[PDB]
Formats: sequence, structure tokens, C-alpha cells
Amino acid sequence: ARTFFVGGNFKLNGSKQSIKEIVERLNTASIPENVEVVICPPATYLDYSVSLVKKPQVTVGAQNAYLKASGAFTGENSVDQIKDVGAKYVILGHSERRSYFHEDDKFIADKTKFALGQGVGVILCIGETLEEKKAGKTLDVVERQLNAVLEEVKDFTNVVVAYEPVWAIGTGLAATPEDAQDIHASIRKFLASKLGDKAASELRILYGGSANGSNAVTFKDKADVDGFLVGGASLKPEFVDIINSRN
Amino acid sequence: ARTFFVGGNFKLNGSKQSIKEIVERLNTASIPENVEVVICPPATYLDYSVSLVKKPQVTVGAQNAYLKASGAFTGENSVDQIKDVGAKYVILGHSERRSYFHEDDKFIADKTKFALGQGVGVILCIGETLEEKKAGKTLDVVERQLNAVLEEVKDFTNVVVAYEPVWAIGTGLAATPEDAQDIHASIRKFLASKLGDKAASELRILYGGSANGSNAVTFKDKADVDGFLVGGASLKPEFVDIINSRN
Repeated sequence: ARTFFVGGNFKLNGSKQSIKEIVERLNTASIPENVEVVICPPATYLDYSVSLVKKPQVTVGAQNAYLKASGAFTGENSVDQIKDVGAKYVILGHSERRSYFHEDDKFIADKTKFALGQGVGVILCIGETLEEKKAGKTLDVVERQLNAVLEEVKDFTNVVVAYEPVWAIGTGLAATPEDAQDIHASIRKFLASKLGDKAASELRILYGGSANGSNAVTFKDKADVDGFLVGGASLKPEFVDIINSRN
Repeated sequence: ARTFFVGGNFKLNGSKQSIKEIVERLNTASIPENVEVVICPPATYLDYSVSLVKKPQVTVGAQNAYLKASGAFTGENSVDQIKDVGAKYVILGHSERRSYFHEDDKFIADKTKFALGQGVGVILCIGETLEEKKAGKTLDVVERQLNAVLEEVKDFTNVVVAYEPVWAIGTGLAATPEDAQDIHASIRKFLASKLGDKAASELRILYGGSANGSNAVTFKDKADVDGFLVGGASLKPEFVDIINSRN
């Protein structure tokens, strides 16, 4: 079926020393056979992180990139450069980019198409705000965000979707496992209509937003929740407890 | 005296191999002792670049960073992390960030203050568009851009200013040495009124915008032009000719 996937988004955090400690912990940890773990450090530490990983279940991703591989884009990251240093994924559409950096739905779509065509997988983030949720707009919002991508991207084989309610990011206010499950089940049926039944059944749809070592186990029996995108807890020992939460 | 300064802004260009070739060419180049050369690769290559330098004249800079050192800012660079890997500068306010990425004058000011307080130097970019030049607004624009920074930043000891007319960036259409000289002198005079005579006398003011190995030598006798911020030519062997242009 679907291989359980745990992404660690370090965000703007880390030093050479602290990232070494996170990666050695993973190298020495009990990790199941059938799990995919992707750690996403700042771009400054991508090469170094790859160089430290020894565990086959662990790969490295970037936190953002531009929609061209080269050119006059001072300060951007490139998917070709991410690939050059051995990383395998990029996070696109994170709420912090859509909000604070005003990245619109088409910008995210164009970046996703570009990354996939360069042979780099995408952790595609979607999610609604608190106001949007209270007004009944959750599914309309995430379907709008996905539709923009689907106009440009016809094959999600090297995509993982992360559903992260904005109001749950960093706040300690996570969605309930039942509410997450219901939203993920709706997203998957929507995508079956766009990508086909097989692709929908293969696609990992992650929960993120205050996922931690204590609540991850509460999602264990939610069939349409295929893993997590973990922010703050990815810096901490309990990241390993999340990885093992389906034991 | 003001030490001649040559910055190389690689923009969104490079690979581990092609950056190694750039740095090794600098390492073995015949260059004067009293020059300051700062190469600015993509964030993905900062640590690697620092590790390869074997030339006292050469240090490394980043192309952009955020106004905080850590936190929930997916996809940003941090001045603390740039410093951690051995880099000494950050480019702030590049036209490609101000224009395409809508980085406002206040955002640049706040980043510049932050970087300097973390012990990282700043290559501060300013410049007018074609329409602004035609309208008679060149000095009004660069004084507005500088004034925003000066509200937050009271000491330019670890600053280098890069004057880059936007219409000259990447186009082949450089300012003339006479015109650059007159603008640089006007900027220095303005800044003496704000920062004092000592500071204005010590500040490097660079020209950028289609600075290349043929035209750099034509600026050799312009007293207020202290060096160059080089984009496209920083990827090429002629970068060394620019460093040697005052021989």
C-alpha cells in the first residue's frame, strides 16, 4: 500500500553541531524497514546533512526553490543544485511562504512542475486558515490550492501532499485525528477523479501542524493519514517516536 | 586608504564542480595584496566555498538572509548559519530581490541592522530604474533607499555600498565611468551629512551593472569608485582581470 512517510522541516533552525546531533540520532535509532524519513535542513546545511546520513531509510530535502534551474535570481535556491549535493526532495507551498512571502497558487504550481521535471520529488503543502475553517471553507481552499497544481502537473508519482491547517502550525492546537482523517479521505477521492484510482491509492497524504511524539500515535488507525510533516519536533529526540508511531 | 573591493555575485548559478574551478582559479591567480575579493555563491555551496579558499584576499558571502536568526521561516537563510560555515558577508537589497521578490526598503533596513549586529558584513545594494533615471529621480531614489537603512543603522564600518543602475544589470548597458563617478561622489557627500566625514571617507562605494573584464579598467582614475559588484563576469576567467584592473 502506502509507505509511511515522516518529513522533518527544520525551518530556520540549526548549526553544524546541532544538525550533526540530529542526523547521528537517526543513524543510530530503531527505524522500521518500511518507513521513508526525509529531513529538510536550511540550504546552508544540505550538502553536510547528506554527507552524514548513513541510514537507508533517511534522505534529505530542501525547504524551497525557484521555478528556474539557473539565472539572475539573487538569493534563490535551485532544484539542480539541491540535486547536485544529493538531496531528493523540495518542500513547496509551505504556509510560511504562501503567507509571509506572498507565494500564490500558480507560483507553487509552476515550481512543482519544474522540480518534478528536474528529477526532484516534491512535498506539496496545502491548508486553510482559522477564519476559513470557521466559515466552512476548508475543502474549497485545499481543492483550489490543488487545482492550481493539477493544471500544470498530471502525474503525482514523485509527489507527497502535506495537509497542514495553518492554525495548527506552531501553536500546539493540532487537528483531531478524526477531523484529519475526514479531510484526507475527501482529498483522496477528489484526487482519484483527477489522477485516477491507482494514483490516488498510492499517494501519501501527510498531516502537519503540531504533530509530536505524544499525539502521533493517536493517528495510527486513520487509513488516509500516511505520515507527518513535523516542524518543531523534528529538532528533538521525539522525532524518532513519531517515526515509530505505527509500530 | 579605501581598499579596492571586488564582489562576485554568482546569482542562481553553479555546481560543486564549476564553483571549485572558480575558487581554484582565484587561489592560483596573480593578484595584488591590497584588494578585498568577496565571492557570493548560492547558499547550497557556502560551506564548500569557504572550505576551498586558500587566498588571504578572498572571503565568502551569501546572496540574501532573513531579519531573524532562527524561527518558523521555511526556506530562508540565516546570518548566524552563514557565519557558522565561515562566510563573512551577506548581499542585501539586490535589485532582483527589491523588484521581483518585492523586498521593500524597510525590510532591507531591518535585515541590514540585524546582520551587522550578528557580526556579518553587508553588501548593501541601491539603484534606479530606467524610468526613474529618465524622470530625473536617480539621486532621489538612492537617497530614499539609503535613508530607510539609516533610520535603523547608525554605523557603516562593516558595510560596503553597491550602486547598480537597474537598467545596467545583465543587459550589457553599463553606466559610463564619468556618470558613475559623479553619482558616487553625490552619494558619498550625502552620507557624510548622515554618518560623518570619517565614515564617508572610509566607505567603499562599488559600481555594478555589466561590469566586465573590458570596461573595468576604464574606471581606474575615478576617485569615488572603490570597486565593483560583478554578476555574469564573476562566473568567468575575466573576473581576475577585474581584480587586476587598477594595476
